[PDB]
Amino acid sequence: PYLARRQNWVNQLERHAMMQPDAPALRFVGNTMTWADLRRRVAALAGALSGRGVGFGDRVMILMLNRTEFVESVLAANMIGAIAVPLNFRLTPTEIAVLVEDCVAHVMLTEAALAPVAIGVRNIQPLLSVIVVAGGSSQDSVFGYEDLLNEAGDVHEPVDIPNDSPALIMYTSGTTGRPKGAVLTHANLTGQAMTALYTSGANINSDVGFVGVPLFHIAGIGNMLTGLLLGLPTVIYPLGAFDPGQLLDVLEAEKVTGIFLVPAQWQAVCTEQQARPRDLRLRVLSWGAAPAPDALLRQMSATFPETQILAAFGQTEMSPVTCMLLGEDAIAKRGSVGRVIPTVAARVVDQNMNDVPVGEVGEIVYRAPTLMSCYWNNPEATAEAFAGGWFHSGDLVRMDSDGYVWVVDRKKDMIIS
Amino acid sequence: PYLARRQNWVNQLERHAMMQPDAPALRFVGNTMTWADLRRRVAALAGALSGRGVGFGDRVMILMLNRTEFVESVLAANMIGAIAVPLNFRLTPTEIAVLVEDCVAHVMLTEAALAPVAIGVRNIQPLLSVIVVAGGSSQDSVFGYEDLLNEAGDVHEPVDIPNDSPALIMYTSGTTGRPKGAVLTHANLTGQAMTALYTSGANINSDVGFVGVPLFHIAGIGNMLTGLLLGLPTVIYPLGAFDPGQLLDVLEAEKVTGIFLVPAQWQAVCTEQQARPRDLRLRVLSWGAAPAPDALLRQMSATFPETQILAAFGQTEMSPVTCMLLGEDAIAKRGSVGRVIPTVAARVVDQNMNDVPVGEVGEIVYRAPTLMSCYWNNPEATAEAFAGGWFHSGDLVRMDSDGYVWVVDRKKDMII
Repeated sequence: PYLARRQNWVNQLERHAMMQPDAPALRFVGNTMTWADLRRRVAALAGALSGRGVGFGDRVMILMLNRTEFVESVLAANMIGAIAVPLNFRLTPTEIAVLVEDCVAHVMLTEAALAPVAIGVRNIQPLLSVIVVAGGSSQDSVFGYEDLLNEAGDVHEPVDIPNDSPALIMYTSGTTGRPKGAVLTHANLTGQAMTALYTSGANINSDVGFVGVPLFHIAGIGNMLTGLLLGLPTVIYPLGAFDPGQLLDVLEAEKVTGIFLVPAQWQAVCTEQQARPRDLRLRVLSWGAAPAPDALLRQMSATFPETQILAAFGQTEMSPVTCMLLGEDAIAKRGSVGRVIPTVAARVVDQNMNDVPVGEVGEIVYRAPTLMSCYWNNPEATAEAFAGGWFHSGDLVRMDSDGYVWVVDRKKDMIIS
Repeated sequence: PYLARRQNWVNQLERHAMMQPDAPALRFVGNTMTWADLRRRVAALAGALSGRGVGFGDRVMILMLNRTEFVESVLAANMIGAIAVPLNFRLTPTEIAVLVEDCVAHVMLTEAALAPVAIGVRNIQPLLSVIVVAGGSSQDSVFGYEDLLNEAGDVHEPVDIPNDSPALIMYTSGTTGRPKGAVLTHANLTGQAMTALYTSGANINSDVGFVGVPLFHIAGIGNMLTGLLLGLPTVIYPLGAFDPGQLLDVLEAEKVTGIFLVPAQWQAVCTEQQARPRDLRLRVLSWGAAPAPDALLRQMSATFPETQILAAFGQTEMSPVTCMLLGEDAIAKRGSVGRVIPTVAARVVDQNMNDVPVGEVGEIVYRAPTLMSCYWNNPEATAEAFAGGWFHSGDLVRMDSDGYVWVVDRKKDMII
């Protein structure tokens, strides 16, 4: 459990397996995985990895779509002190091979659909030695996922994990030269879960989480923070074509209490819900990653009364959520990204790292415990990212008298592109 | 700035003074103290403190009533890395002198009211080399609080405070024999603030905190965690005669969103609020420290609709909140103290540290990061409280199949 005064989602998993063994932990395509089941599988994967040389600090690649084995893989790697490296599954074998060489990883946890990709990564980069395939069997110099769990299993020796220990390397999609992997400690992740707690809120007895974005993305991995900390079920939604009717059917059946959607998706869901309503238990609606028309925000409020509407901003692989826009201000301060959250310090600076007058445009820079530790094995990029003692977001913003942040940048047209 | 990835309320104070300097931090008898004002004063008291020879790890005792100078003192001591020791003001000078001997403290920050008591403690224990009084000038044997703030040192140079640094020493009211001072790190307080976040929730735009219980008590200083962390104002209510109409008037004017009250106090408030309603913005109602009859919870729900009703249990000087009873379960599980919170592991054991069968009575034992580090300079009692690898609360409980905790006890007679 919470022994040695540590706080991380591996200790959280143990506490939940002890206190509520048969409680729902993950829901995937209609099947429930309890905390006792998740802990048993994670410990079995951690024992199979530990028996193959994976030790404290080693890097474990993950190349999976949205499925339970993803969460099992992150937790199993962290359980033995290893660093999980989630991968964009749309990357080519060459692009993945470049990442393998950057963090020097010897193990990749993938699934059957992406098995030919991991095979190609090994042929390019022989550093990749152990490929485990979820849903596949042990064949072709590859280990079956279920085959490794059914081995000795739970041979995990209890590992002391300091909170400042690296838990994830989130490589940025910005391929502007040498790759940049943001290192996120458990303390980082805990503090980001805290931001979710004083914005979205929590109900210990009734909440049900939902992750419908890719789990390899920081937004997806972030929607697991609440469920793993508070011991609440999380619905993992398969990635596929967007379907408002099916999504609402699933939200109705799973009794989901909070979901994130982009504004275009919200418009599709609201028109479907206003036409054929589902008995939903939604408590909080989240939007972002696109501007929301004022008519849409009011349609959401009308389609879903008695629900709070939030919009987070600033989270990337390197940065946490930095600004929050609560539905009370989405109309008074429309077009804004909110105010800087109370666990983050921010300045609006110019090219010489000097503060601009209030209301003037500059780059927003951050100081917070929830910032990334560094870029993995890249002191030069890390020094540039933290130039002057503040993290550089690269966003031109403008802070007004009330503390609200307006992000200024030229809009994008999809027809031209 | 948030310094070197450190989480503590001194760094949050610095953060709030930079990002929202004119925002309200504390409210006390109609006076607004902004985050900038609180930073300026706390930094002045810390600069005054470090000048008197107090440094990292030293103990600064606080003997004050409910007052802005209480919070200023805690933050100022922690700002230089010192450890604050809030004192029960109802103690006698002899009893306080025993605590000055256990933690070996040389500075006591008090107020003009309790200043005669602080003098009596120095007469018994000459180790009280410095006594600073809030609300009084600089006498011959006492320093003035507002006079020491005029010579602001600006906390000298910035002090790096590890998250595992001791921040408070909370002595137990029990004190059956040798006194026990529970050491609480900043990580401890951070985790306890997290529990408040996922039970009471938070609105970082409109929430207004409230503390009416004594600030020296863990339940008092704990209600400060949310306001200092989230940058939200906290109303400090003076101690005195209970007046439900006066309290409701202040809750109406200050726009308080959450308050804790004892069931007997809720009964008076509900009768007053139903009789002469106020324009309240209450969002969360907390009760505890006494049983609540079935009718009172229904009245609280009817008097204050659209509000959540919560009851915590387990928080002592050594332990954090361990159980929560939400409003839906308060009647379905009458008399229960709730279920164990998700960030706390708990077992029910016998004298041999062996689990009892579910539903049977045993001592509840805890494992959590938010537990006390140790008893100050008392390794014997610390090992006794953590015997067998779990913290011993002393409470005998049972746990039913649904996980709800029932504390067994014996009701205290008022006439005897």
